[PDB]
Amino acid sequence: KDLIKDIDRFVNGFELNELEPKFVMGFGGIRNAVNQSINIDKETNHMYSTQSDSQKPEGFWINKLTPSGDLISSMRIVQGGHGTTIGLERQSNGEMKIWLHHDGVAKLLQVAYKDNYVLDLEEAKGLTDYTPQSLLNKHTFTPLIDEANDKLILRFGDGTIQVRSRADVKNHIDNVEKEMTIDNRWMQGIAVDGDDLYWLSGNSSVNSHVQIGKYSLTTGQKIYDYPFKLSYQDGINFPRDNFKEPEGICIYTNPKTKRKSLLLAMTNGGGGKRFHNLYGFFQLGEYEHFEALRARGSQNYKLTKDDGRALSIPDHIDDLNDLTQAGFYYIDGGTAEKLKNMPMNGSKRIIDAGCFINVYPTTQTLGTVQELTRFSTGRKMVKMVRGMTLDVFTLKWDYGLWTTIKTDAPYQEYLEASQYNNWIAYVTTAGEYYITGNQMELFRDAPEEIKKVGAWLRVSSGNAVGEVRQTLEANISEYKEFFSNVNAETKHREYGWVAKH
Amino acid sequence: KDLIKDIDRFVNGFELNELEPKFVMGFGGIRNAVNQSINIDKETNHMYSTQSDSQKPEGFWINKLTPSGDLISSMRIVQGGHGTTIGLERQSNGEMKIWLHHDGVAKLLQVAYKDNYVLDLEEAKGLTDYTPQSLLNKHTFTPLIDEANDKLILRFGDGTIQVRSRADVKNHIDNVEKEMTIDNRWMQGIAVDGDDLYWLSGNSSVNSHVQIGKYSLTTGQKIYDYPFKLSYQDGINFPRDNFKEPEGICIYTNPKTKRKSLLLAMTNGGGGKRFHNLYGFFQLGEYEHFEALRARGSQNYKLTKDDGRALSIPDHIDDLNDLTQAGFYYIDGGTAEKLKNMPMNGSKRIIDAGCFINVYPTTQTLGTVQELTRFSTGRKMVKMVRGMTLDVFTLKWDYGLWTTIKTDAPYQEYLEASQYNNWIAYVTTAGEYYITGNQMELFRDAPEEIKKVGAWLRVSSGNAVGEVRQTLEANISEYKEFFSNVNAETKHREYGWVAKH
Amino acid sequence: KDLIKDIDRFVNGFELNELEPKFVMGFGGIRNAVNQSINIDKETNHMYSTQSDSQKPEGFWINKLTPSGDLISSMRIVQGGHGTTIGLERQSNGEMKIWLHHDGVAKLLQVAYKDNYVLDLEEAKGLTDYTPQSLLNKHTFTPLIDEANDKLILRFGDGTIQVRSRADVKNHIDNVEKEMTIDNRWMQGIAVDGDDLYWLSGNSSVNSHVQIGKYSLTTGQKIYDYPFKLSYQDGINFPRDNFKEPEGICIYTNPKTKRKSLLLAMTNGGGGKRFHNLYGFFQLGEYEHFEALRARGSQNYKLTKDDGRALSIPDHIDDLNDLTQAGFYYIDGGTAEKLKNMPMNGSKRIIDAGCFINVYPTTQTLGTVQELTRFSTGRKMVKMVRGMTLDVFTLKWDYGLWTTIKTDAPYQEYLEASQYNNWIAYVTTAGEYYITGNQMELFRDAPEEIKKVGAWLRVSSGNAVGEVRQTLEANISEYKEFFSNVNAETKHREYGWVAKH
Repeated sequence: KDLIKDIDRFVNGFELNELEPKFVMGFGGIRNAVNQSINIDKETNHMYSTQSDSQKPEGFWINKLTPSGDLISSMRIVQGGHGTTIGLERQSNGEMKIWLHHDGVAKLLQVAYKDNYVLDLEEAKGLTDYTPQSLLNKHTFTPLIDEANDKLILRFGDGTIQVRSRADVKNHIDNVEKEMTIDNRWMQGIAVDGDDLYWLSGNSSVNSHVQIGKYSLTTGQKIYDYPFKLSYQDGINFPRDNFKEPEGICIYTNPKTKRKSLLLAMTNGGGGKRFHNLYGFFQLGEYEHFEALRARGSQNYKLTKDDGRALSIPDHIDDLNDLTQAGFYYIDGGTAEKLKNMPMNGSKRIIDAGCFINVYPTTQTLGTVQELTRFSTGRKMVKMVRGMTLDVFTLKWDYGLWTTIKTDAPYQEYLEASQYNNWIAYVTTAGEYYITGNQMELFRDAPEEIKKVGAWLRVSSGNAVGEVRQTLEANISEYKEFFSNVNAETKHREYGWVAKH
Repeated sequence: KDLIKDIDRFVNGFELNELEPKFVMGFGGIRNAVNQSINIDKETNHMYSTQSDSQKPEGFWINKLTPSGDLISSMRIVQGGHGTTIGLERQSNGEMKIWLHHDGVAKLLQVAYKDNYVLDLEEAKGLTDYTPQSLLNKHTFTPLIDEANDKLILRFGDGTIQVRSRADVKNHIDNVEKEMTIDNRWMQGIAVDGDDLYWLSGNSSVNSHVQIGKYSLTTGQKIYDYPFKLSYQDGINFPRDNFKEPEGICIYTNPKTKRKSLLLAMTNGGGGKRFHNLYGFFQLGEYEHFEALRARGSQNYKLTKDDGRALSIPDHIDDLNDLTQAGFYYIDGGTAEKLKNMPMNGSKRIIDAGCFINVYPTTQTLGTVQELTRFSTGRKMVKMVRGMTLDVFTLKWDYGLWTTIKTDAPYQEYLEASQYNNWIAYVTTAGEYYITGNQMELFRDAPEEIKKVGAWLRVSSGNAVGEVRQTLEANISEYKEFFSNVNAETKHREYGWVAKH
Repeated sequence: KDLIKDIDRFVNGFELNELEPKFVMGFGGIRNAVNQSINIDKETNHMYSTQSDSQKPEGFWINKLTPSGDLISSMRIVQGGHGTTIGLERQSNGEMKIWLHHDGVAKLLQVAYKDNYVLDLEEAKGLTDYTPQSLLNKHTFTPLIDEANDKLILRFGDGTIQVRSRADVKNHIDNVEKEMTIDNRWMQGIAVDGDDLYWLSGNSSVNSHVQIGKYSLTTGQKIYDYPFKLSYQDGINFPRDNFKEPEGICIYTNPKTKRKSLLLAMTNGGGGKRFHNLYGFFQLGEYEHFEALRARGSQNYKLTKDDGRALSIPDHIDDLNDLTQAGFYYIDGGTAEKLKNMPMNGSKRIIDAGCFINVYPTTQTLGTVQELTRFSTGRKMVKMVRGMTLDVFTLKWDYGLWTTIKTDAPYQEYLEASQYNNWIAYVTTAGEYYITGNQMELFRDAPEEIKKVGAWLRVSSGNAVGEVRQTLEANISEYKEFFSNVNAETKHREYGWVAKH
């Protein structure tokens, strides 16, 4: 007897104060401001939210969102009021209509939603009024809808709840089917599911607990108050910037399983940095409905380690040519010293330290780019990129030449003659380097005129025959500059240094 | 009596038309083309798909995939046909064999899977034939496997379904154990689980509903047709580029829980942009098996806000030195004006607008790079990077010098003399700037020869003693260029401007 | 009778060897080393791990982690020993205390956790000793806590398990409530839940199976051994770099649902590349508790396709101005040829190949940057960026000018005169190009002095009046260089080429 009454409660129960709140997904909105309301369109899985527009007579935005919380479009109700609650009613032709109270014209409206559209005041005046006959000159309410029973509920400032038939209001029929009274801490959201009414309250402080009160529309009295703690960025009651404001609730009934969820919108983050997170209370198995919706819009390919560390290259990779899989990698100096096919300037390995390797998300045919960033703190950071493509018939790779992204720091890119076999001609990678007087003496192809003094070395891009022009500018108080062409591959110098001075 | 028959159905039922389809994960494939089939290797959690090769006599690719849908390797069956279905049979030594019909040689084959391998026609001719004796000169079928019962099923073009024992076919035994007939809308997939046969149909149009027909192998007749709608990128029946083609099904039996799932492959996206998404119908609790597999391969560290906005820096961060946590951030102009340790050119804050801050996914020892991008629309975008490392013994950070990534726009990088205390020597960050005639008059260290005319200022990289060379090129119709070295830190000028003309 | 005993087992059972291990999330740690232990703080959802410090007398780190595995802070116990197990005890004021055995001072300690703090030896000597009276000169144990029953358990090297009351130890009361003996393969973790004791074993090899032994504290004997296989990066027993070491276990009791989970920490990856992954065994419905915690810290906005391919632009996008949604995109050469508002140098489309398009994660007001990377393998890669902002009142976009990131390769950026209507003045984008002798003859505004010979073309940044200076350096063995200003927009040349030689 009892074991079944326990299993049925756990499997089929939907008593709010017995359910655990769980994070569902984040969601957006056009405004850099807190959220206000949240609603689900059960026929599409679209989400709709409202936000203030922050204007002299307050208006609000309506945001149309993907099932994963991304912004599709927004609609502004100029001087429409706070937009505390709205009601969704999808029409037969697939167009969405929004039940809202336009405070500017003092009318209950059923507006057609339009993508990235501004509903100015002059248009709102010409729209059809659906305000009930008994509610003229009494415009202190906002509407919401009970989808399961097709009810249009009106919430009044003084705390009056009016349950009406949506079809009745659409047909200009004034009939109040149910009326109850709701009553430091003020209203943050309201949702109605049949006989059950839910009342969200709590302020943004970390010290203010979030609470949902459950009421019965037949009895008219409170069943219970349900305080609860949510897990934020850093855990329970540790939200980013110590801000956690409740911003609306809605009941969702799964069209297929007919089982229920109560969704809760929270805004976290500090001033000018607000972002919105959806939480929920679920019957057994219903969290998966929204997890799948989140997963569809999530990043499902791993770009970094789960703790924010860059990926490490597999142990079996001993050749940069084989690191063709997209991701953000890092290799330490030891690995950079041994990997095959690293960028060279003759005998010198250009990347002579640890290195970030950004392998681009690939083309549709698995082509990609390797972007290397030499990781040092005492020298400039070198950035180089090369591309590569895969032949889908031979399954062999073709690797392109290296492009250098120009970088410079207030410290020298020092050239040690011995590392280049004492050949300036080895340096054919574009960029600016410095040769000290001591090293100039050791370079075999240094210009005699400045054999014992330092100079900046500048290397140009290639010409049509694969040659690059090297320029030496003497680091002295008089103008002395030389140039000479070098073949980038063979390092053969075309002619001796030519003086410009 | 009834409450238990309801709980048991919900907990232990696996009736297809009572189950909700849920997105599972995306998955890849070597070809830039639609998917064709999908199968699970229960002993490894590997997935296998097939794709056309798009060649004159059609061949197909076999893709070996990770449990999270990433591509491990592929195998091409040159002129093997469409590859509509295949059968997986993992051998004892851990090698995978693929049951497939090679249309080019007109033989049912059991081929060893090889990574990134091309099975050309000459090799396929020397492979062992497993075509049943009664099926020679009748090669209009493809094979599939029922893992739970070790059956090898053959699907014929005319709609004949032949259920055979896999071991029998391997032993060259011709015995048809069961045969039934399946019968605008054509076949997109077939899966067999014991007595239950599933038949997938539907075309790529948004107006064509996806449907799975359930049949009984003992009765031979249809039990029911099950049409359903899937939730795509933007919700129910809103797939990217209005393309949603069904591309195969398979039944999965959990080796541990022995509970079942029916997985469904869809291809979305437009021409040349196809991508594949896995959906599923699950017994209670079985979705978690595949969610964990997706999660293992997903990006589990937050790089951006959930709606695509960049991260905001925490309110407690008032110093760039403290923003060492990986992620893609943005700070507005106000924050950029106040943050400590922002890049300077003397008294001038280089980033004089909003700024993107890319904090690299870190090294294994939590070293990282901060890449700043000044966000403007009327001026060029400045990009600068610096590195930093953490001492694991003292838990103190060491910050490196700033590297400038060279950027230029068809508009000037304007120098206002007052912002640099009227010292050109303050500008020691490498790059090109412009000084108007009016501002040259206000700079104290301007060259007298061009005191009243504008000029481009070019600042080089450092030399060995921390000095940088400034170059001024007069913006006039005659050649006038000067240079002078400046110490990057102290802004001390080594000597007066030296004319090159 | 039996159908209920089956449902109750499946719904309410927590028998370890009947549960499936599932990946939960990855987690970090300050050290580049394997993990050692894992524990949950049920009052915050924080996680705590330990790692060796790899020093001459071994110490260990304590890592405080977010519910999604990110590193909050770490605390080093200098010469504290191996840190094999620890016990969490959260105090009333919200501060965390750690039960640990400090091998350096040979004392059982209850240390206050401090963020990024080094507990040196001199401080550890002045801390209060909680070692039981009967355990002096017998310091071969580490502590752990059974949260549900407030027990402090001591594990000894010889295999002795001592169950004590935590409050007793805090009050310096020496009372052993339960003692049992546990007994190639050694201990990797231990967790106690009431009467149940769990013993983790197995080494890092792929050929060494992970195993948890379940014991009863009342009987003192083993109930059963439970070997199991985990799914790693590439599937079951396919971990990265063939390394899979078990690194601790803990029992978690959900404070709300009172249902249980057994969590297991694994370290994967090769030497110097270790990373940690959390697995778990769950009662029905309890996996969702940790999935929501992972999801809160995951990347929930899609930057790439699920297989690592870059995003494709929607078919309805025929204008770069409309690609304002964040993400990493790629367009092929055909699409780059047709898209409106691509970068131009007069009549020439600069991006004359496939192109990666990085649309930055947006500002709080949906401003973003488009970073283009021309994808070629035989030519240099061009990188250009522009910004754009959205007017929240008009919902119209403002697009900024293009910035060029300087790039160069050892091959030429070839200029074909016909593509620029035979006007060098068309090339106003900053950078270095090459004009062959043949093409110089075809350019109408080439300098006569070098009409028949090649030259590098260098284009500067703009000045105050929107003009850019073009420089031509003759590719000959004698010094010949010219300059001339051109208006970037109208391509009007201000004056003829001015010789520097």
